[PDB]
Amino acid sequence: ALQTIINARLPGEEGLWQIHLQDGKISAIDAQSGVMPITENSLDAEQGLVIPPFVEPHIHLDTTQTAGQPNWNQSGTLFEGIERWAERKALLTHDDVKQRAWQTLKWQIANGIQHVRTHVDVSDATLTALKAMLEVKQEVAPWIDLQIVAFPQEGILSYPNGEALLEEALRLGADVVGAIPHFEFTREYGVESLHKTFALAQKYDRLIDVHCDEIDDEQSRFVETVAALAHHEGMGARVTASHTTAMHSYNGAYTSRLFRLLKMSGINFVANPLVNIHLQGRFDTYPKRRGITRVKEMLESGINVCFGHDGVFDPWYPLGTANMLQVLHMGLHVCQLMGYGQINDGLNLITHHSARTLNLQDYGIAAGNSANLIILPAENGFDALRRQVPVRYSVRGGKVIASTQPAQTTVYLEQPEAIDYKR
Amino acid sequence: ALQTIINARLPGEEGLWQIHLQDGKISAIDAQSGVMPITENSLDAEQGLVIPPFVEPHIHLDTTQTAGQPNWNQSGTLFEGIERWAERKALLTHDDVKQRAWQTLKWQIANGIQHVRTHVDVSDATLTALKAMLEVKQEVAPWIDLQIVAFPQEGILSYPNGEALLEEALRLGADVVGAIPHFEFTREYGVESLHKTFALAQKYDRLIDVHCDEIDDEQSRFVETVAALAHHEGMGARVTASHTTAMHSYNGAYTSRLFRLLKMSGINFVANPLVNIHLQGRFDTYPKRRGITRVKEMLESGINVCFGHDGVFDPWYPLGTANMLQVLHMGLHVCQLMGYGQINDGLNLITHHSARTLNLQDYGIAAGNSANLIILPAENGFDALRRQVPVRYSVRGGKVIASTQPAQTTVYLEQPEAIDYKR
Ligand SMILES: O=C1NC=C(F)[C@H](O)N1
Ligand SMILES: O=C1NC=C(F)[C@H](O)N1
Ligand SMILES: [Fe+3]
Ligand SMILES: [Fe+3]
Repeated sequence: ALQTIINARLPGEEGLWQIHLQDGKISAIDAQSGVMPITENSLDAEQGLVIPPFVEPHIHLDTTQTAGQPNWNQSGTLFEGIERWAERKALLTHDDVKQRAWQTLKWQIANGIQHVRTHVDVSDATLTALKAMLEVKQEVAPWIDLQIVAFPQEGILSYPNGEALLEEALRLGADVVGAIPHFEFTREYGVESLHKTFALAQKYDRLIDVHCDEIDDEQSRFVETVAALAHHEGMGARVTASHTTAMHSYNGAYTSRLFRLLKMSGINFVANPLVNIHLQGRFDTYPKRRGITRVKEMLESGINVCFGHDGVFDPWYPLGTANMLQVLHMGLHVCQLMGYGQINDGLNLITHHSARTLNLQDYGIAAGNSANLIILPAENGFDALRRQVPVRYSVRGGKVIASTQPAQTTVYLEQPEAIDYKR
Repeated sequence: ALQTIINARLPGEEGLWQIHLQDGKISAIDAQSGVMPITENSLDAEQGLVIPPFVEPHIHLDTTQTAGQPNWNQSGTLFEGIERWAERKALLTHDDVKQRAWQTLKWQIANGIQHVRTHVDVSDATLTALKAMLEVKQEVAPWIDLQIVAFPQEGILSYPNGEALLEEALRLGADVVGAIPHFEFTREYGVESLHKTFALAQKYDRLIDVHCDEIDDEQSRFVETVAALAHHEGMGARVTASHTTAMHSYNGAYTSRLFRLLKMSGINFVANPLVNIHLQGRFDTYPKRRGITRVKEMLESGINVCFGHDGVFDPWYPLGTANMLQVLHMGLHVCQLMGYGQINDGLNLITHHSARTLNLQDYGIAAGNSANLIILPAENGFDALRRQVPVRYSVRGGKVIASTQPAQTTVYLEQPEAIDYKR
């Protein structure tokens, strides 16, 4: 088995590094003063970048691969998407869900993703998708640590037996309690639904991840209740507010007041660039707002924010290959995080910040941690992002679980020339 | 030499097709009723998509690869970009320009791009970059047909000897007359500069491509003068309005009135998604406008619109590998052209529509045309876009000028499995 990763570059560090492995864990990390020779049991990073695994903090594996079934989301809105999904949800079968979830999970393994948080719609008395996903979680465990969010897609108080079904999902083993306050019939139901969500999370000792204010409504401020309840309960690390796209439309004075609470609360934020740019701004004519939450300001304020893919060929998103560098690319452009350092540091949005969002306890290139790491054939985050590089090797427990032999491009000029798009 | 392209899918057509080649041209195109066997002199498209070459209708090869030299565009605005470029322009040398232009051109050849329109800043008494680019045009001719736009970056009337230098550039051989009305000191200089641009285009029988209303100013309406002058002169096919980002901010009533003229005029439009999403909206706080011109409405109205990359690692854009499918991906998201058919038809925005913008006379998979075509390892435009596929083969004059052996990804589950991200 592998004993060392050599010739590795690490974000924020100068030079090359060697990562020693023992019993499936990282035993030590030592700097190199030059290039080390390869040998059996040594995986050569070849002066590429070594980082802990990519993370998918927000995806819907129960809906993945169902776009157009039985109908397409014509308007490209969150609301029609939920209606189209309702039609598909009525046709779910156990094997259907497992097969589609596994198809996307394999793309994720290929893309160096070893941690995934999937929401699963539990506004369904049969809990068909949840039962299937709980089996998938066990089956995929050797390659991906899958967290399941009990997501009451049609509301907690606004759907028949919504609260009972949400609790049933937790009793069956869901890892995270979800909610969707802006979809509840009234603002009061929205606020009350959050009190119920927090009570369930404390009763069962589970994490929280709310689909929060995913709407271009400047009056949708459920995020302040999520943050205040987390602060009151002293549980910010365990709480996440997904989307918060309404924040894109808030006035600046309220946002400034709010940011103090967001920081004090310690809660996490997920932005979903590919889906947000598509679903938000649909009620504007021109000009049209971008609709992504205030990622740049969160980073400047030290508030933990990260990026998810959200949908992969489903009612809310017709594209995708479950590639986090592609998600990152979209987010950096739409959020205008286009300075060299902002782009280079972008990898944090799909690695460390996402691990914090998932409350991971064994993550990072550090002595004592499990030997879970990936190798990118690039010099730094900027280079990896610019060239949209594949994952050369994905290592888990000290063993290679995925590898990509890069494409080879040649142009035939006066003489053949290899093109790698580098400078 | 190659005699046939077999097993080809064609956009908008059912089944498979065979493209017969003779003397560097396409002699005939015949439908197949099944898969044809390979043989020597036959290039097998392997049921992939065959299309005429990708086109780059708007790039700046004189500024490519200079981002951060001598300083970075900190604000990420058009205006600071021009100031940073001015600093770099003072340091230009003949060989400097040729080397950087050739580096990006090689990436373009690798990416199946056989037609490129580069703007070159002629607000420079020495015309250093233009002289270098005229040599590059001749040198790259076997692989790319390069058009050069004499672009008066600092204005025609607002820069010393601007008009004389613009005309000098045409006398030296520039193919297209440029302008930048919104950067002129006054609205009157802007309008007058367009009369001068059209007079020069008619005097020298050249095309026109104006950097038009690239500003989030609802009062920047130079596009109506570009279209009206083209209509008056009966030369719409030879005229292009690049950017028109101000159109994103116009009221709908004026836009409706304007669209009648745009259609009647027959002029072309270029949108530059990667750069527009980055440079536009920089003066907004929140919400923030997207800033791309009205691409969706132009398509619905039958107005020719297409996409350019604009910058590749320069003062206005820190990223890029000169990849048109990546440009297309950004445009489809920001413009909300996310319906299945809209995405599938997206290839037109980087092939046929761009060829029309460049007034190309030998373009398309048709009998009698030069055998210039590329093969994408994908089933249709949607698939090519979703998976961001490379160009498997680029053929020019019936000869292969570029090829890419695709990457090979494997996941090691209970058994090794190849992953191609297809369904
Ligand atoms: O409520 C939602 N359901 C599914 C989505 F993809 C979107 O994140 N929002
Ligand atoms: O005026 C401009 N110069 C260069 C650019 F990249 C931008 O297209 N606009
Ligand atoms: Fe979601
Ligand atoms: Fe330009």
